Amino acid sequence: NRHFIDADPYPWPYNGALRPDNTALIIIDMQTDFCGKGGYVDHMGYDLSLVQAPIEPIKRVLAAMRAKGYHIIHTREGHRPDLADLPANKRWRSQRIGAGIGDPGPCGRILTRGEPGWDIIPELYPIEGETIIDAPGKGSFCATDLELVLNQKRIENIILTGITTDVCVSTTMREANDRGYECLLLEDCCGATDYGNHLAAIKMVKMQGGVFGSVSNSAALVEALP
Amino acid sequence: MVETNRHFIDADPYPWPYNGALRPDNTALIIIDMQTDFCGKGGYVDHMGYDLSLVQAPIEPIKRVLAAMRAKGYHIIHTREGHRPDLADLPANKRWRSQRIGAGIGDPGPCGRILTRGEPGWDIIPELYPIEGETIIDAPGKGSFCATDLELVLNQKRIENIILTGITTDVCVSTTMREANDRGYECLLLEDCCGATDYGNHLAAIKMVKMQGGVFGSVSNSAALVEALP
Amino acid sequence: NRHFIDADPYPWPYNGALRPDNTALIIIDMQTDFCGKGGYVDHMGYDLSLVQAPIEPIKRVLAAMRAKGYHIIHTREGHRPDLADLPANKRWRSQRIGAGIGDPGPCGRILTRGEPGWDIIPELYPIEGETIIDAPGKGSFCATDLELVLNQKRIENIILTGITTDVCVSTTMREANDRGYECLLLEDCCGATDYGNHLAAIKMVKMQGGVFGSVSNSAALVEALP
Amino acid sequence: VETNRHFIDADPYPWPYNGALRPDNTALIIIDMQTDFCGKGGYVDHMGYDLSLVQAPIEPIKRVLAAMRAKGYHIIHTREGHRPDLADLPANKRWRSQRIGAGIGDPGPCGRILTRGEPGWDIIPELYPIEGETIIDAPGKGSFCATDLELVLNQKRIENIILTGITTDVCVSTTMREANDRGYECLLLEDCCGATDYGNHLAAIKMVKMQGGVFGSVSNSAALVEALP
Ligand SMILES: *C(=O)N[C@H](CC(=O)O)C(=O)O
Ligand SMILES: *C(=O)N[C@H](CC(=O)O)C(=O)O
Ligand SMILES: [Cl-]
Repeated sequence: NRHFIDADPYPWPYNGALRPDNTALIIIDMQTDFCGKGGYVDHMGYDLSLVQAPIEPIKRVLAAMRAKGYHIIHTREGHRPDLADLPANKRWRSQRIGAGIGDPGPCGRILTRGEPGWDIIPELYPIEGETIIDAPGKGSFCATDLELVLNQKRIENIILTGITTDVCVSTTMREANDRGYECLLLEDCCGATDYGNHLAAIKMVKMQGGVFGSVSNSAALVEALP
Repeated sequence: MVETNRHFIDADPYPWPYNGALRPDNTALIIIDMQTDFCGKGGYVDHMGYDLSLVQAPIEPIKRVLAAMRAKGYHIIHTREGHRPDLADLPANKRWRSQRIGAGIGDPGPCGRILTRGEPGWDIIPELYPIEGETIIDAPGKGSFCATDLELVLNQKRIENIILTGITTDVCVSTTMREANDRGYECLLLEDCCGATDYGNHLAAIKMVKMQGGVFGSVSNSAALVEALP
Repeated sequence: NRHFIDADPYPWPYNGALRPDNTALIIIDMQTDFCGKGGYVDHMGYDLSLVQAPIEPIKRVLAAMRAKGYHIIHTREGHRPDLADLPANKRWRSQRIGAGIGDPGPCGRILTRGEPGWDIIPELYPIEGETIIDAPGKGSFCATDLELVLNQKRIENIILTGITTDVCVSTTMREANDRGYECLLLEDCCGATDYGNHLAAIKMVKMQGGVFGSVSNSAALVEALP
Repeated sequence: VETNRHFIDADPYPWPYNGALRPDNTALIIIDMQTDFCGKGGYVDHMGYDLSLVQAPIEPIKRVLAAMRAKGYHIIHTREGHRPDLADLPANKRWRSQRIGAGIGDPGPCGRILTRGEPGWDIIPELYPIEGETIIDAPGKGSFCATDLELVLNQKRIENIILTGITTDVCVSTTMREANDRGYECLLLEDCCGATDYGNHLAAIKMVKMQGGVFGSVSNSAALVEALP
C-alpha cells in the first residue's frame, strides 16, 4: 500500500508511507514584508521577483493538500512586540542594513508580531485548523511548539515550501531531518534573495544519498499525491 | 597609545564579533567532525566516493587556529557525528539513505562500523585530537545542538562567541552555525578551515552566511583570525 | 557588593549576585479558572481559599520588584484553540474528571487560550514590558520561548510565585534549576488546593542542601531586595 | 471474547489510559540506581541520609526488570553524573554539594562524587544493564534535560513509560513531569522507588494522582508483573 512522489535523489518518502494522517505541508514565512508589494524587502531594492515566483506553485499545492485532508502548517518569523525574544546580534545586524527589527517600516514595525507586514500574504492565508508557528529564529523549531505539535499529530513526513530557500526553509528542513522527520523540498515552491543560493541550497539536500531528504516539484507532487 | 578592550577580526560582511567583546573567557573555537570517517582513507566519506582532498584541505589551517587559541587560553570544543553502538539514536530514514549509497551506518567498514561510537574510523584524527579540558560533543545529528549537551555546556561556560571550523561546510558546519545563531550566539565561520564534498556547495554555504548584513554571522580566514586574536 | 535574602536552607542567591538586571520574578498561572470566584476550580468544590491566599503576598512582591526595575515574567497554562498542542492523555484525564480541556466551562472553554477563564486575574495583571509565557505543559519551559527569553535578558536568578505549588511551580523550578538558574521559592506566594502537597513540595526543595534552590517569604524578600 | 487492550490496575485510573500496552511501545526506565544514590560511601551516604530507604526498591525493581526483559519490553537506564572536566556542572549545583560535604567531583570513598567513569557513579550490579538497553547519562535531575532521551524514545516509537528508581521526589518525579508534558503516558511503581525522606516519597506519589492523574498513574511491582502482556 506504498505511495511515492517522483523525487531526486530518491522517490519520496523513503518507505512509501504517504498518507493524509502522517504527512504535513509546511508553508514557511510567506509574509508581506518579505514577499509583498510595498513591504520592506520591496522598498529595500532586493530582487522581490525571486521570492514571489513560488506563490502560485504553493497555492496549487496548498489547494490539493487541503482537498485531500493533509495536515497544513504555516510559519511566521517575528518577535514579541517588547522584543524580549530578540537576540542583540540579530537586532544589530538588522539596524546596520537599514531594516531594524521593531523599527517603523512601510507596513508597520519590522518583523514584529501583530503588524501588517508581519502577517501571511492573503493569497496563502491560513484557515481554521491549520497550525501557525510563530518563530523568533530562522529555524521553525527553535523556541517554538512545532515539535510538540508534530508529535501529537503523529506526523512523519513533511513537505517544505516557502521562503527563503537558503535561510528559513533550509534551516527548518535541517532541524526536522535531524529529529527523524522525512522531508521533501519542492524546488518551485521556494525562492531566495539570490538565485544561486536557492539553487545551491537545493543541491545540498541531494548529496550523500539525500542527506537532508529529497527534492521534487509542485506538478509531480500534485499528480501523485494519494 | 589609546587602548581599548574592544577587539575585532577583519571579516565579511562586518568586523567580528559585532560588539567587539572578544575575550578568552567568552569565546570558543568549535572543530566539527574532523573524523577519519569524514576525511581519512577507509571512512564513510571515502566509501561514498568523494574526493578526500577537499575535506583534508582545512586540516593545516585548523591546526594553526587551534594552536593559537590553545596558547591564549580560549575555550576549545570538538564535535563527532556518530551513533550509540546499539543504534538507538539512529533515525530510520538516516540509516536507509546510508545503506542505499553503500555506506550503511553501523555496517562494517575498513575502519570499523561506519559512524558508530567507539570505532576506530569514528574518532577525531590524531593531528586535531582533543586535549584535557576541551569538551567533546557526540552528536547523532548534523547539527551539534540536537539531542546533546552543547547548549548546556556553552551556557555554563558563559560563551557568547563561537568560531566555527570543520567539515562539511554545507552539512554539519552550516547546520551547527544556524542552530547557534538562532539562540543568540555570535558566530564566525573560517572559510579556509572548512570544506565539503562539492566545492560549489562549500562556496555557496559561505556566501549564505554573509547575506542580509550577515544573517548567520560573519566570515573570515585563519590568517586574519590568528593575526588579530587578543 | 553581595546581597542576600534570608532563606532556607541557605541565604539566596548562593553567590549574593542579586541585581535588577540579572533577576526575574515569575508569577505562574494566576488564572481565573484556577483561582478566581466562579472559575472551573471553584465550581468543582476545591478549597479556593488556598490558591487565593498567595494573591496579596504576590501583589506586594510584584509592586516592590516593579518599583526597583527587576524583570517580571508571567505564565499561563493553556492550549491553542484548535487543540493542536494538547496531548491525548492530558485531554482524556481532564474529561474523566469533568473539566475537559476545550469543553465549555463556567468562564469559557477550559484551559483554552483567548477564553475569559484562561486569562490572568485582574489583581495580578501584566503591564507592558513584562513577558508572558503561554505554556501547554505544567513546566513553563516545555515547548515555549522561556529559555530563549531568559538567555537574551541574561537572567541568572529566578524568584518563583504562583500556583499550584506541587504541579506548575515545582515543575518550572525543577526545569530552571537543571539548566543552572538559581531559584527562590516564596512559600507564602504559592498555594495548592491540597495544603499537604504544598508543604511537601516546599520541603522537597530544601533537601540535600537545597537540591532545587532555596525557600523564603514575601516579607523577607521585600525587606532585603536591593 | 479477547481484546488487544490491556490495563494494569492503577490509581487513579487503569493504565495506560487507552489500554495500548505492548512491548514495542512501552519502556521501563530505571532511574539513578547508582552506588552514589544507594550505596555506602556515595553522595547520598555523605549527606547523612538513611540508605535503607533507597535500597528498599532494589528487589522490586529486579523483579520488574526480569519480567519486562523476558517479554521483550524496551528497557532504559539513567545515571546522574558529570563529565570529568565538569563542563556540564552548573556552579550553583556544585556549590550546594560542597556546602553539605559531598562536593561533586571531589574525591570520595568510591571515586570522584557524581563523576562519569568513577566506581560510585555506575549502576549497581544487581540492576546492571545488558546489551541493547539504552543508558542515559544525565547532568540534571530530569533525564530529558541536555540528553538524547527524547530522540531515542521517538525513534523507538515509545508511548508508555514505567518509572522506577531513586529518588522519588527528585530524579524520578522530575523525569515523570518532563515525559508527561511531552505526551508520554507514565506509570510510577510506588514500591520500586524511594527517597531521602519517606514522607517526601509518599507525597511525590500522591502528587501524581491528583486532578485525575495529573502526571500519570501509580501501581506496584506485583500488579505490574501479574498483568503485563
Ligand atoms: C526566512 O528565510 N526569512 C527571510 C526573508 C527575506 O526575504 O529576507 C529571510 O530570508 O531570512
Ligand atoms: C499548574 O499547576 N496549573 C493548575 C491549577 C489547579 O488548581 O488545578 C494545576 O494545578 O495543574
Ligand atoms: Cl571595552
